[PDB]
Amino acid sequence: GPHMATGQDRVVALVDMDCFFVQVEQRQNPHLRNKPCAVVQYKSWKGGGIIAVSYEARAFGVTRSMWADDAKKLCPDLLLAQVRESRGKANLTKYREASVEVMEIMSRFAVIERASIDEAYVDLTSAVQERLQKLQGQPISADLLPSTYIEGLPQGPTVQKEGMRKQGLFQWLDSLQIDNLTSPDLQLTVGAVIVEEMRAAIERETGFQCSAGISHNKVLAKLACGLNKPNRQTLVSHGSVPQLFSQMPIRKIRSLGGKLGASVIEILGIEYMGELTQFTESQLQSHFGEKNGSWLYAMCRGIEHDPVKPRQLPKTIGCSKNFPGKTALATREQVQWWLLQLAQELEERLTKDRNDNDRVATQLVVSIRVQGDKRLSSLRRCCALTRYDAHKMSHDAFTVIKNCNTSGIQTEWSPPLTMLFLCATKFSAS
DNA sequence: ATTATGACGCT
DNA sequence: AGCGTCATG
Ligand SMILES: [Mn+2]
Ligand SMILES: [Mn+2]
Ligand SMILES: [Mn+2]
Repeated sequence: GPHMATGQDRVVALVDMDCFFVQVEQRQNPHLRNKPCAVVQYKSWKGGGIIAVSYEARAFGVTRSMWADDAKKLCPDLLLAQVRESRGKANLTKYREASVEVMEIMSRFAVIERASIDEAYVDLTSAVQERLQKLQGQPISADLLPSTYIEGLPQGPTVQKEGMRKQGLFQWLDSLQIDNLTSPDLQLTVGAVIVEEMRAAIERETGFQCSAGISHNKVLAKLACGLNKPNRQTLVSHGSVPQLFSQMPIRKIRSLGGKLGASVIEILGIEYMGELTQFTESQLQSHFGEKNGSWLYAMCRGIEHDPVKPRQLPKTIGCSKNFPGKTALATREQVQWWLLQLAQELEERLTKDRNDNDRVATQLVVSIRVQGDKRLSSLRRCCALTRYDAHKMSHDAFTVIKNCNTSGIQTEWSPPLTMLFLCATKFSAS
């Protein structure tokens, strides 16, 4: 009806860098460009663990969370780049700095929400209004959308990928009412024009290619971004949602790839997101809780209200290291030495953060895992963070965790520690 | 031994 | 405050 709100108020984009860590290494080392390549952490155990994979390597079945030795079985010519190691641990500074490069360019076009090291949501609503009032009813040319897919098109009454892309785009642009400055489809289209410009600026000024999704909210923008990777962007209109969701596994929607999504599937006896529409809001709230139920009721209709938060910088700065198998920490000197290594990296990153961003952290969170505990964190404890001093930070973390040592001998540490994590939180403008 | 993080919800 | 969940470069 004329009041059933349709969640079409906003234009939201999700920009995701393609195989980011790989692109950072390929920019630095041209020998790795346009090759099957992957980025690995460490080397000794099974060749190191892969954390990023070029699309050429993905064609061979290489994935993240794969040991490099196994990846080399699938792709013997796979090229590898190793993450920096400093103070005995992986150091991701190069990739954080590259991320800042990209986030600063995105911020020129609109306010962004840093969702991860390599992805940000963009609220384009205002930028779209301004570009519309600049165009003054002039139609949008396909030339303004050279890497855009329109999800769901072409449809109705060439065998090449780009030919299909252009056919769908032409169907979309023909149907456009470029006279209605309040038409949601037109607003999304102008949003996509802007995202083409943003992605062009990112590639020109960093060398990095990215994909993007443009829709009316964050969940649809994220889903859209994944439909045509790499180096492409996808527009998911409100109208495309019924068909898109009719065959979309529930786990593909952000927030539903874990336990909650499995419970939606099992409790309701469904497989696809579109099947959620048959339940009342009260029914969904009865199985999944007030918040999740309302969210699911709206999401399966393409509607979600989560705002793009104005936040370009991480809320937390943390340092973590696992000590698996034999490498678990069994002496107090071991535990203190590694706490100091982590605290030294933390101090360096925190000092750079305070210089760059005019803020200081005030809470230190210390997390540990003990051997035999299946939970990723066995214990989390906070203390005050009043000085950027690695020695103080590490002594405080030790003070806060030392009561976990069940060993009657203070020299020994039982049960051995399989993970240490230091996290600076609660920033204040400084 | 699937590693180093980061965000957020729950109570 | 501490724990759990979800994401995944
Ligand atoms: Mn990415
Ligand atoms: Mn990403
Ligand atoms: Mn990924």
